[PDB]
Amino acid sequence: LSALGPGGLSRERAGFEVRDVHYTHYGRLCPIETPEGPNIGLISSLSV
DNA sequence: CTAGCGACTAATTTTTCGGTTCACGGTCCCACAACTAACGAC
Repeated sequence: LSALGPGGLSRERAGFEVRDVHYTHYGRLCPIETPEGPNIGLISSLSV
């Protein structure tokens, strides 16, 4: 699940808040599997 | 010291593509321009 692309955010425009883990990610977005770098938090993985 | 002896080259034609013409219902920071409320002078 990518937050980037047409109609989405940009790496330069991406603040810290969108990259963190929300309490609503529980069971929907994995709080572990994210890229380690400039794309952290902006690219997430679906939960099982 | 000398002589006898063992088929290629030039001229003319023809054809496809391009040119031309006609032309109605994100963030943070540093400057710059307004700009206005208050302050002072005639």
